Amino acid sequence: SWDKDVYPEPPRRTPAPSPQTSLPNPITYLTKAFDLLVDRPVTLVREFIERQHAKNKYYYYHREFRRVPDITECHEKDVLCMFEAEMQWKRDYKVDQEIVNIIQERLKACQQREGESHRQNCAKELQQFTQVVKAYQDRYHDLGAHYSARKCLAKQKQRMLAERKATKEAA
Amino acid sequence: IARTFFDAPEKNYERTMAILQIESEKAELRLKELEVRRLMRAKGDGPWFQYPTIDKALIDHSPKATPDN
Repeated sequence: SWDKDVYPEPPRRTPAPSPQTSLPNPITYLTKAFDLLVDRPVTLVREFIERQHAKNKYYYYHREFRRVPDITECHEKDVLCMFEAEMQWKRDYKVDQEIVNIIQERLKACQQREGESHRQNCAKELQQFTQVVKAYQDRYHDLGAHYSARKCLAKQKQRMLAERKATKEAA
Repeated sequence: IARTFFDAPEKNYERTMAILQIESEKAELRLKELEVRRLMRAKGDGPWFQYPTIDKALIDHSPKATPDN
């Protein structure tokens, strides 16, 4: 299964069925027929498949990457270190793209789960989405199709220069 | 598929590093060659662009018919 801390969900609160009439609803009868004719053979087949899988067990692992020095401590026109720095930067870039994807999935899940009170009950998810979108836009936007670590470093240097200059104007 | 046909990422990584080292050395050698050729064309003190002059082994140092020579 998945991890509930990365993908949060509130505990559900299901009301009890308290009917006010005498006509039997077909939903309960159809549900009982559903666990009779459908759920039992499906669960039996899954139990057999799980037994066959428990007969032969093997594992796989999540690949771990150690930290290589980045482009800020790389000599210019020294491809041996810049290649590793650029590979690390591209791996980080893909990881951040999936992080923003996770936050978008959280926001959509919150909206669908809350339904008609989504614009009040999903303030925290919207704030998290705004924060991660702002940081992604300040980190990776307007680079082009030929993006590299040097362009990102130049953009960050220009942003810090602008921030320092704007601080100096208002000091 | 990964065990039978595909190369490991580590093998590709180190092969790319070796390739980058080789072409970087070749490019620096090419730039040094262009600079050396320009300098030896300009000054002419090195082994290249040594256009021939007259060999001095053809001079006769024996006494001539006239002392003033």
